[PDB]
Amino acid sequence: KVSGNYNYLYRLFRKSKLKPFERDISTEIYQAGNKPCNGVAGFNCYFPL
Amino acid sequence: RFASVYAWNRKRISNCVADYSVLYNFAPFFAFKCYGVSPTKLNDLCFTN
Repeated sequence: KVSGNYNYLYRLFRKSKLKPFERDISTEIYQAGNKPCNGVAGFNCYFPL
Repeated sequence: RFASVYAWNRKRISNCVADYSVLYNFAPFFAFKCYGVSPTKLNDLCFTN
């Protein structure tokens, strides 16, 4: 549709790359820096989905 | 004295080795939005220009 279903999303960032046939169900915030974010998801902290 | 959006200046960079891991301390760095190139995979990539 004009916006598309947001159910289907993909991950962007993780510390370690994938291994063959492993699922990665996890709702967190990737820490792109040395700032201990508590889930704000602002600067140096991004939502992977 | 940075330039305007309509009239910008290109700062060519060709004779040095560019690491971004320590330039974050020259400004508050409000935004770090960028593309599929990994933020941590910026100091190692050998860009042609």
